[PDB]
Amino acid sequence: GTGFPFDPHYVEVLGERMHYVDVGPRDGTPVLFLHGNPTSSYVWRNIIPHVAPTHRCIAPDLIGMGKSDKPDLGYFFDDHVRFMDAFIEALGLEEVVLVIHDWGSALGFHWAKRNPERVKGIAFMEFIRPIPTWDEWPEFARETFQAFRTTDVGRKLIIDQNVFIEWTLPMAVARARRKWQKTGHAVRAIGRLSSGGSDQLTEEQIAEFKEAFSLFDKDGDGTITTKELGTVMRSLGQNPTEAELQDMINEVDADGNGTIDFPEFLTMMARKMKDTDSEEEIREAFRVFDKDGNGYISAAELRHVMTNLGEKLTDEEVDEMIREADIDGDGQVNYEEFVQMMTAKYLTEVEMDHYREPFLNPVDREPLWRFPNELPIAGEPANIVALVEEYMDWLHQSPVPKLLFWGTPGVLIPPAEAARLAKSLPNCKAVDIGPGLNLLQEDNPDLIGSEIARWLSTLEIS
Ligand SMILES: CCCCCCOCCOCCNC(=O)c1ccc(C(=O)O)c(C2=C3CC=C(N4[C@@H]5CC[C@H]4COC5)C=C3Oc3cc(N4[C@@H]5CC[C@H]4COC5)ccc32)c1
Ligand SMILES: [Ca+2]
Ligand SMILES: [Ca+2]
Ligand SMILES: [Ca+2]
Ligand SMILES: [Ca+2]
Ligand SMILES: [Cl-]
Repeated sequence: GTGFPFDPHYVEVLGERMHYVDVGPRDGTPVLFLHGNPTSSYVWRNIIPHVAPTHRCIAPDLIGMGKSDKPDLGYFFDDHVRFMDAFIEALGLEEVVLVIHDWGSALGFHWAKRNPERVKGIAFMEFIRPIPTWDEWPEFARETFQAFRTTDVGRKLIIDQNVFIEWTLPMAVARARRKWQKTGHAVRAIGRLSSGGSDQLTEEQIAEFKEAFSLFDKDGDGTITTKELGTVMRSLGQNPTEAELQDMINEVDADGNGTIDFPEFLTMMARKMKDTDSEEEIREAFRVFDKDGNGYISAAELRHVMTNLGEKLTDEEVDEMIREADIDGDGQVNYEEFVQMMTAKYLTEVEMDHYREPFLNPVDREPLWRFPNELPIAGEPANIVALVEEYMDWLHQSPVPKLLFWGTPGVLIPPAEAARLAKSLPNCKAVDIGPGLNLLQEDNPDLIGSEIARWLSTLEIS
């Protein structure tokens, strides 16, 4: 679902105008959806239609974000508190049910603690809590977010280069697709080793092939040798000769040095060909995954090809790859599911353009940089850590009905953390949404929407 059909509404807030969705019946307790960084009310576009048939749904765009006004603010968390506090009063919301995500959940939890009699329920997912150590932060994103949290490299990355929109955001949905594509690329690379010229690749295409290259360059020295290619080719069951290995390398060895460096690998992976020969490569990769040739990639078959390509996947990681690929839910992966995994990103271009639209001007990207610099990680910043600790204490002692959504591996909320909270929060039901990183609304909106609407029917609301 890529559209945003909701009539735009605006309300005057501290001398600015804030945009919000307002759908559903007018009467009854309103359900307030709060988005986080770097999204907008667009993040709820596929959740709200499950709830709007029977409830008023209000989804603001944070100040400086979405379609809301963009004043010259520092956009600290306490800036957002001011505007969200005033937004709630401006709409005259006496009682609410909160549905909150990432920085929207800090907003909602902090507001609920201070107005506990005005909150009849809280549904939350991938929410802000104190991250005790950088060890609890996904390894693959540790370096980048540490770099985000500086005024020189972080601002150049986020503000000057729009990396948080163009890179972080499409990488914050889920993870299995990176592994499918890395191994599909390596399988197509094997084939290409065994039309006319090559494309010049974008910087985004080049990095996608960087992971695939690492599978062959076992020792990481930047070149693929006779012995490295033979190791790979060995595990796959296509066992060939040192003469075969050299001739294969020689066809791609532009500089004649006997090894394949990353630029030569790129030129092979950028070869031009008709679309139908591109399709034949993907059909051939599917047949490699589909060992018994019955038309479905089983979990056991996936384990074999992943090992034969040099991965060492836990059972949880295998299950994750299947479940992300399994559109029709039969526990296996047919050719159509394979194709989508290999050739599509988590967010369509139409979906990226909606997320991009508020931030086309670099001078408008301040909240994109300030937000990761506010994240409570390893005790910094200490005021944010203190504030979040206070509402987590409130949350542990409060009888408010709570609904927790979580995925694997998560980002803010690891599965083990979700387990802890599911047991220690009072009157809390927890729902496993399946695979996901931070944007769980882009992983399983139907379950989240369905479950929120069933949960609402049990509350003391009208
Ligand atoms: C509630 C919070 C919500 C949480 C949601 C997030 O949850 C997980 C999602 O993912 C986490 C984020 N990971 C990434 O964003 C992510 C993933 C892969 C890459 C990669 O380069 O391969 C990068 C990029 C990085 C990464 C690390 C850098 N370092 C090094 C050395 C210097 C610096 C300081 O330290 C060590 C510098 C980078 O420079 C980049 C410049 C550009 N560009 C654009 C335009 C020009 C320029 C060049 O080419 C296109 C594009 C990308 C990157 C970012
Ligand atoms: Ca090497
Ligand atoms: Ca070479
Ligand atoms: Ca099979
Ligand atoms: Ca299937
Ligand atoms: Cl953030």
